[PDB]
Amino acid sequence: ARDFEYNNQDVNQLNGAFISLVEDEKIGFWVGVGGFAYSQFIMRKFVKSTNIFASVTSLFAGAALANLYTHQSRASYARVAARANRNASLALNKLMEY
Amino acid sequence: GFETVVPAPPTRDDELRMIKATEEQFLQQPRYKLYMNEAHRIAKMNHGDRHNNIRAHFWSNFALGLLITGPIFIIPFGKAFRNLRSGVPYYFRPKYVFTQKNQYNQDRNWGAMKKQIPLWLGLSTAYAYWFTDFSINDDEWLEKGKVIYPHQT
Amino acid sequence: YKTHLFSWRWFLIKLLPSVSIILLGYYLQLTLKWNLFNKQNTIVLLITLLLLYILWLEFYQFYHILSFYGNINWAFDYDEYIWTLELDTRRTRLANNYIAICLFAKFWHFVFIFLFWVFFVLRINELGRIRYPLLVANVQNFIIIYIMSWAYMYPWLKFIFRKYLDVPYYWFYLNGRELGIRVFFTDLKLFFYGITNRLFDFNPSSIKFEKYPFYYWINSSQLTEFNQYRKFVIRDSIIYSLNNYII
Amino acid sequence: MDNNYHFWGNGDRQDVSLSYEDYYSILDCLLDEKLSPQGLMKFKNLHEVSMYGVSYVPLYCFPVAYGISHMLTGKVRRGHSGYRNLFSLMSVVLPFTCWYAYTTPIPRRLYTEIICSNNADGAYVRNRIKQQKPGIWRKLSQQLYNKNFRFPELNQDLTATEFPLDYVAPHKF
Amino acid sequence: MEPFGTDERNWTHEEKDIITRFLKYDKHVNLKTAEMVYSAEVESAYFGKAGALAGGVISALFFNFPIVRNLPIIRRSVIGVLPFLYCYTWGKNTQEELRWLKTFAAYQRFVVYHGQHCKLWV
Amino acid sequence: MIWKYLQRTNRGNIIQAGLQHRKFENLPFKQNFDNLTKAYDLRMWYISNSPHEAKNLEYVNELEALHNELNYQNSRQFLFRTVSFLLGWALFYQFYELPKTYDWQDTQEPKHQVPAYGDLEEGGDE
Amino acid sequence: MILPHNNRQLARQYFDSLPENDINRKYYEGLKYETPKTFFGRFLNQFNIDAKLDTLSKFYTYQKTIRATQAELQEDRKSYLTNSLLFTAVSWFSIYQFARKGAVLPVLREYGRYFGTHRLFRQYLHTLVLPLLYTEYALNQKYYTHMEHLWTVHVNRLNQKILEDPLYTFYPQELNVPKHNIIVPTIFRDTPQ
Amino acid sequence: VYHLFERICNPDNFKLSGEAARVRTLIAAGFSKEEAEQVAWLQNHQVNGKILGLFTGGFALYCCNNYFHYFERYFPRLRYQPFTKFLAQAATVYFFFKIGDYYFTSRRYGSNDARMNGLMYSNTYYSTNKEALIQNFEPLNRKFTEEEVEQFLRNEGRSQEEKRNWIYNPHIHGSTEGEWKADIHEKFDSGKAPWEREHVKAKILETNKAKIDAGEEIQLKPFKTLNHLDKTGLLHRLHPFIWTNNWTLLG
Ligand SMILES: CCCCCCCCCCCCCCCCCC(=O)OC[C@H](COP(=O)([O-])OCC(O)COP(=O)([O-])OC[C@@H](COC(=O)CCCCCCCCCCCCCCCCC)OC(=O)CCCCCCCCCCCCCCCCC)OC(=O)CCCCCCCCCCCCCCCCC
Ligand SMILES: CCCCCCCCCCCCCCCCCC(=O)OC[C@H](COP(=O)([O-])OCC(O)COP(=O)([O-])OC[C@@H](COC(=O)CCCCCCCCCCCCCCCCC)OC(=O)CCCCCCCCCCCCCCCCC)OC(=O)CCCCCCCCCCCCCCCCC
Ligand SMILES: CCCCCCCCCCCCCCCCCC(=O)OC[C@H](COP(=O)([O-])OCC(O)COP(=O)([O-])OC[C@@H](COC(=O)CCCCCCCCCCCCCCCCC)OC(=O)CCCCCCCCCCCCCCCCC)OC(=O)CCCCCCCCCCCCCCCCC
Ligand SMILES: CCCCCCCCCCCCCCCCCC(=O)OC[C@H](COP(=O)([O-])OCC[N+](C)(C)C)OC(=O)CCCCCCCCCCCCCCCCC
Ligand SMILES: CCCCCCCCCCCCCCCCCC(=O)OC[C@H](COP(=O)([O-])OCC[N+](C)(C)C)OC(=O)CCCCCCCCCCCCCCCCC
Ligand SMILES: CCCCCCCCCCCCCCCCCC(=O)OC[C@H](COP(=O)([O-])OCC[N+](C)(C)C)OC(=O)CCCCCCCCCCCCCCCCC
Ligand SMILES: CCCCCCCCCCCCCCCCCC(=O)OC[C@H](COP(=O)([O-])OCC[N+](C)(C)C)OC(=O)CCCCCCCCCCCCCCCCC
Ligand SMILES: COC1=C(OC)C(=O)C(C/C=C(/C)CC/C=C(\C)CC/C=C(\C)CC/C=C(\C)CC/C=C(\C)CC/C=C(\C)CC/C=C(/C)CCC=C(C)C)=C(C)C1=O
Ligand SMILES: CCCCCCCCCCCCCCCCCC(=O)OC[C@H](COP(=O)(O)OCCN)OC(=O)CCCCCCCCCCCCCCCCC
Repeated sequence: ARDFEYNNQDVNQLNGAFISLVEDEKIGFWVGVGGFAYSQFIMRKFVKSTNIFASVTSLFAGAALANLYTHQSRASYARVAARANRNASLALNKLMEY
Repeated sequence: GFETVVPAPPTRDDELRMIKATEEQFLQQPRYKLYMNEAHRIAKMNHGDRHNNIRAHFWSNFALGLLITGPIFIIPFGKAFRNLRSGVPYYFRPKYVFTQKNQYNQDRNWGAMKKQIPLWLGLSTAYAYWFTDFSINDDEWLEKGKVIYPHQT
Repeated sequence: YKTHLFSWRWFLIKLLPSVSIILLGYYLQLTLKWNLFNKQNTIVLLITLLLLYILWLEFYQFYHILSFYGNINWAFDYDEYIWTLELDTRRTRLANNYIAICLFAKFWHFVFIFLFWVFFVLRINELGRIRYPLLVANVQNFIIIYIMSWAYMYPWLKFIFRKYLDVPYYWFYLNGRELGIRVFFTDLKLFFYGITNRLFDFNPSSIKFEKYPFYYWINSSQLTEFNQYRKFVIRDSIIYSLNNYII
Repeated sequence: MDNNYHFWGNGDRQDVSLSYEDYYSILDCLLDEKLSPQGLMKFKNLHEVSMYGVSYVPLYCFPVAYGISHMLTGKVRRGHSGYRNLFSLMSVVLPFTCWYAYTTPIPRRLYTEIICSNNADGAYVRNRIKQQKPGIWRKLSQQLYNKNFRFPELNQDLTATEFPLDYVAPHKF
Repeated sequence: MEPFGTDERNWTHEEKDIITRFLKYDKHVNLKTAEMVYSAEVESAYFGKAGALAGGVISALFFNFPIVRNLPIIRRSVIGVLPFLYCYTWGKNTQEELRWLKTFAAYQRFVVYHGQHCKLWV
Repeated sequence: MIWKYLQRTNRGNIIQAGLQHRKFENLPFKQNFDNLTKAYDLRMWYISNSPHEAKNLEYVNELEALHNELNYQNSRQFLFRTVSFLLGWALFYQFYELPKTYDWQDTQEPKHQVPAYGDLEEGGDE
Repeated sequence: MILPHNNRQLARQYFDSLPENDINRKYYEGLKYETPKTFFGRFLNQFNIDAKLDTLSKFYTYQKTIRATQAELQEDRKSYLTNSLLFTAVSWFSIYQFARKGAVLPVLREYGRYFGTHRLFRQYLHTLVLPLLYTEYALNQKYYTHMEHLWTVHVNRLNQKILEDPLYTFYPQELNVPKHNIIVPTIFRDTPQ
Repeated sequence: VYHLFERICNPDNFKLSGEAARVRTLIAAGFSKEEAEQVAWLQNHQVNGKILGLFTGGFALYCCNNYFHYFERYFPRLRYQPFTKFLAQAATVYFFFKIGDYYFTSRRYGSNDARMNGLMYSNTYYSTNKEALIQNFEPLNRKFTEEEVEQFLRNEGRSQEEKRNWIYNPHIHGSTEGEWKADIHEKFDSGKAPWEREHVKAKILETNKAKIDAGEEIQLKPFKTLNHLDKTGLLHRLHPFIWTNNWTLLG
């Protein structure tokens, strides 16, 4: 049976964005792990603080580093997906309006 | 594609209504906007309005880029003219005119300016083109060239 | 479709000797301040030999161009079973004739500068030393002839600047788009990404079959569809015959 | 990530990348009668972009060639005095930089739309490139397979009942 | 009637031999094209041996040249055979170049005659 | 505090730059292009910014010799680099397989090689 | 390209001639082939390239792609083998001459740890063995993906039970059908219209 | 670093954010442009009370924080327990929050009079919209049938600006010309929804027999939020405020 067909242009753009975003996500996860390790090493060696505070700071530093690395692909995919979802919703509403 | 139903020829009352609509559109046409009476007059005016909106956005972005890139790129870039690559401070190197530059740092300041101003303008226009959106007046399939008559509006 | 585009990969190798000559001339000019006539005879003779080589190449090309206009062919008279030589005129696109005239002018100019160089070398040999006026005059003659050597590359300029001419006026409302500067700033980014991907991302391999003959003469079939040029039926038949002969 | 991702002439990092030389070669083995009006419009837009892009490529390559020519001349910057040698030697250096740039493929939304379209026009262009331009199609198919595009024309098709017509380069399964 | 572009494969020796034999002995070709190929062959056969003979003579002279003669045999023979190698390779290269250029012109004529080029018509 | 970063200019952006001491602290023992050009720049700046006539004229005399020496060094550099570039170009084109499989449609003019109009070109006469 | 009635089904003939218990028989019955995904599996499969090529040649002889692959692989084997032999000969000659003159490259230990073999002998052994291993590895990497794709196509054909000769198959002259060159145009008749 | 610079210096960061964010989010979710606007209005009205209460509590704390210190005369617990003072401040903030929430979200029923409708004296518009939505909202508990899907696909090019000229080709439509014209008029010209056709309803009942046996009612018509939400109140026959409108509703 026939079914709603999405726009090929949007499909291709989303495919490219998704590939880039997956590659980023992976590399950025590794970068975040490395940044957490480095922040923990620095805190335990040069910073006079409690272990809980040092660990929290290291976790936040790693998360921030990963987000900085992966923001470009995440933002690009977010905007492309938002546009595609808006277009699909408008088309489906126009089709099913009664 | 499919064809719509063709209405029967208009009556005199319909003709009068169309004439009144065309008169109203002509009156609404701005005085300072010079567009010739043609089938594409309304399409051209809409295109011009969209282009004016894009122009406004582009010039705002260009002004913002001139404001921002200055302290960030051009001014630090001018720190490279403090000394030559040999380590000696900047001194004038004439080409054919041995201009007298007795004024303090005249040579260094002018040499830095000659490269900073073009760099400033280039970076500002790059910022404008990067952060300005042309979506409003972009037509990939050129479907906005359809003629719109004054009475239809 | 007659665009007349010549390959730059072929043009650069042909252009090499002239730039070599001009660079050697500049080096001789610069070194004349602290060098003697006997030592610089090496550079003078190298320049002379390079100029002779370029003169031979120019003469060969000029001879080919001038001999084009004489159309000589062999016609087989079957009644006498004899081949006979026949001469006829030529018909071709006038652009070819115009560029032939331009190349004739280039050849005459190169002969002139070659005679100039011969005169200069003979005079310096007689005098016993080189002089800046004549040396620099010869160097600038070499530079000018190098500039003129690009005469037959006008098709690229036409190919670039005819698509700008064919663009209609913006307000005639044919397409309502102007993307010059936009395309410039977008192509900056596109080239940046392309270069980064080329030198850091996946690059498809260039390996190919180098031994099997006529391997890449792909005849039409279900895999390649049948949307080829209509008269490629003969090409497909010839490919089939060649494959049969190979096997 | 510029603010004009909608623009057809624009491109993305992971979009299909095609060289200018490859595009001009592909233009040779195509017929307009066999393309739908939408495909013809796509090709016309692509030419509209390429008209400016090709002319701008040497502009992009100019600074690199200028620097290379200066380095070849030496470590002395003599301004107008050295223009003759700079531009006589740069007349061959800049062509090399333009050669590298043109051989470098660049992504483009129009390129990906034309090549990877799942319609009759896409199939026609892919088959024509496969048949009349095997050398270009080999690289194009390698790129598509690496970017997770599946078509019957690809040499890397693992679900095909017919043998490939070209050498299959090594890749990860 | 073959792929065009930088990524394509240059003509192979076997392909050139097959094409020239086809032009020589095929029925679909025209008498003028066949005559062109035959003239190419006959007029190119000379250089292959002319270059070899010139190289032999030059190498015979260079063996007894002022310095080569006094050089030891290991250096003498190697240095004296260089002109022969250069002339022989030049002769073979020019023979092949002339023959292949004229055969390719004949192939172009055949393609135009049979209308096998997608962008050529009257 | 936006003014403290926008309207406040660094002292180096206004006051004349000094001499980069690290550039001369340690130098090679070779009278090479680097040392020659360093001395040339030093003398040139001193001539530009000094009011002492006795030292400038001798500085001019020394600077002429420095210019000659730098010209010699540049000549050597130009020779070496140009020869290397030419040899590399020649070797690249010797070992590079030049594509000899380009389209030859341009060289063919079917309507011109065999005159399509035949005898109608000469006068007509119909 | 070959019409069904013009197809000689040489692949089907070979399949019939094959034995009862065969991997091709199992594939025809419906056994599915999946390329190894682990490093150990790929390393094991690296040595099966020759057998796969031989069986594919036996099945689809006269196939254009298979014939081209065979020719290219044979030429590559010859070229790599001769290059390796030349490299080994040159290295051995150089080592012998320099050892005669008293110069030995300071590579490898002077004496063996277990048998006390001399550095010269071990250098000869390495020069002989290493290039052969490198040649084998290079050829296997070059041809592994191509061989796997060809084998996957063959297995898919067997599973679908398509034993007819594939596309781009050119039989010899004996099996090539003659072309009828006798054509008699129909008698001309004035159109009634 | 180029992307980081872009993020920092994007002009959108300086540009003030608008109210279109909710509409865009709802459109991406699936609501139509009008439905998105109505839902965004409802959500904004619901949250405005809380935002205003928080702002009022903050302003009250800022202006009259000394009241907590003054109260120590009667409640020395504030003086001798700063934690108690902090809890009292939090309680005051929550009190303002709840007052605002009551003002903007509580039913606060009032008369439907044009003289005071929309003045916020009563939360009539919000109350009526919420009641209508909650009462008439019933998710479609079916699966769209093949006929409905085909009609939705066929509705790609339909437009009410100009009626389509339907042409009967026997070789692709079958049946008779009159029957085909009647069916086409029913499907498209009449505007009748696909689920309102008798055979479509029968197929729906046959396919959902299990739900019917379990006792669950099948909703033929999917919920239309724009048919029950109207920020202006015209749908619910709420009289517009006189001084901001130049027309009257009968009621
Ligand atoms: C040197 C020292 C340093 C100081 C100086 C700075 C450096 C030197 C250059 C400065 C002067 C540049 C020219 C004037 C531009 C501004 C004019 C103006 O203010 O009037 C309003 C006028 C109209 O503005 P608008 O209608 O609002 O358009 C903006 C909208 O956003 C819409 O945007 P859009 O993208 O749609 O573009 C709009 C435009 C787009 O139009 C086009 O498409 C034209 C360009 C097409 C592409 C290029 C083709 C030609 C080059 C081919 C190269 C081939 C190479 C060879 C290849 C093969 C061989 C290797 O079309 C129009 O709007 C219609 C008018 C087109 C006029 C174009 C001709 C302008 C020059 C002539 C008049 C002025 C006198 C100039 C004197 C000489 C200056 C050197 O401005 C424009 O021309 C458009 C905006 C241009 C960008 C901003 C420029 C800011 C100024 C600083 C720029 C610094 C340099 C970096 C950028 C490169 C130059 C642009
Ligand atoms: C597929 C087979 C291919 C065969 C190709 C042909 C060449 C290899 C086989 C040749 C055999 C006949 C040679 C002539 C014999 C003449 C008589 C004689 O005196 O011998 C000459 C001479 C020994 O005489 P020598 O005077 O005593 O000299 C001793 C010097 O230390 C030796 O010093 P060196 O100057 O020779 O230098 C040390 C040696 C490097 O030797 C090492 O010590 C490197 C060790 C690397 C270990 C890496 C991790 C291994 C992890 C476990 C793997 C398990 C097996 C996995 C199998 C996977 C599927 C294939 O070479 C180098 O470092 C330079 C070459 C660069 C490395 C390339 C090596 C490629 C080997 C390919 C064949 C491998 C066959 C494995 C068989 C199964 C083994 C279980 O033999 C050789 O030079 C051939 C050595 C072959 C490899 C020996 C490996 C021993 C360590 C095994 C560890 C694992 C098992 C431990 C078991 C413990 C008890 C339960
Ligand atoms: C935020 C949104 C912004 C939107 C955009 C706005 C843009 C700006 C546009 C502004 C345009 C102006 C709008 C003004 C609206 C005013 C309200 C309105 O429309 O009412 C019309 C009002 C309609 O009210 P209604 O008839 O009750 O109908 C029900 C309502 O429709 C609806 O009733 P309901 O269902 O809601 O509730 C039923 C009932 C339920 O409620 C009750 O029962 C409440 C009962 C107590 C009253 C309210 C609390 C009072 C608390 C004590 C006082 C304040 C304490 C704090 C301060 C200290 C004070 C000492 O309420 C009533 O009984 C309503 C009676 C009206 C008075 C109470 C209304 C609240 C007054 C708030 C005053 C403070 C706010 C500022 C001033 C007003 C706004 C400008 O029309 C009249 O009643 C006028 C009829 C006139 C007939 C002709 C008279 C001829 C003259 C005869 C006497 C001559 C005397 C001469 C003396 C000479 C002596 C020498
Ligand atoms: C007297 C005046 C004479 C003027 C004649 C010279 C005009 C030069 C015009 C240059 C235009 C270049 C357009 C290139 C378009 C390429 C399109 C394409 O697909 O790319 C594949 C290109 C062309 O490849 P191809 O030519 O092998 O393509 C094969 C296909 N056919 C057969 C159709 C040609 O790839 C290359 O090989 C790279 C070529 C780059 C050439 C760039 C030259 C730019 C100009 C440099 C001048 C320097 C002078 C010094 C001073 C400079 C400052 C002023
Ligand atoms: C072998 C060792 C013993 C000692 C050898 C001594 C070297 C002898 C060099 C002789 C040089 C002759 C110069 C002829 C100039 C005229 C050329 C001409 O008109 O072209 C005709 C023919 C060309 O005719 P053509 O028309 O077939 O051109 C072919 C064109 N291409 C290359 C595109 C296929 O010349 C040649 O074949 C080559 C000419 C090269 C010219 C180079 C000039 C500068 C360098 C000269 C050599 C310097 C060597 C110094 C010693 C080095 C020792 C290590
Ligand atoms: C078929 C092929 C072509 C056939 C035609 C034959 C063409 C023959 C061309 C010969 C050219 C010879 C040029 C010699 C120049 C000598 C200059 C001189 O006197 O030295 C001044 C001086 C010589 O200086 P000096 O360096 O010798 O010494 C100066 C004195 N000291 C050193 C003490 C300070 O040079 C200069 O001033 C430098 C610039 C020279 C510019 C020369 C321009 C010549 C223009 C010639 C035009 C010819 C037109 C021909 C028309 C067609 C004819 C058919
Ligand atoms: C143990 C020995 C210690 C020795 C001392 C020296 C130690 C040096 C350690 C270096 C660690 C480097 C870690 C890099 C982590 C990158 C994370 C990441 O993805 O970020 C990408 C981002 C950019 O992201 P993006 O989105 O633009 O793109 C990232 C790349 N792609 C596009 C592929 C996704 O880069 C950063 O902003 C990183 C830096 C963050 C801020 C901290 C900077 C600290 C150093 C500042 C020095 C300034 C000196 C003065 C400069 C003056 C200039 C005029
Ligand atoms: C795809 O990516 C993108 C694009 O495409 C590429 C874009 O176009 C754009 C468009 C927008 C843009 C703003 C363009 C961005 C362009 C960029 C970043 C490139 C241009 C960058 C520049 C011009 C900056 C160059 C300047 C510098 C590096 C600063 C140099 C400073 C130096 C050398 C300092 C030297 C000073 C000293 C040593 C101090 C000396 C002091 C002394 C006292 C002297 C010594 C004295 C004594 C006594 C010792 C975007 C946003 C983008 O993301
Ligand atoms: C979450 C669980 C964990 C525990 C936390 C529980 C939180 C409960 C809810 C919020 C409670 C808020 C009150 C907190 C304690 C009291 C804070 C306070 O001191 O506020 C009064 C203070 C008066 O100012 P004062 O410094 O005394 O100046 C006198 C000048 N003569 O004025 C102020 O300093 C202003 C206080 C404002 C309080 C919030 C009001 C709501 C709106 C806030 C808008 C955003 C404010 C951002 C402030 C950023 C500051 C860096």
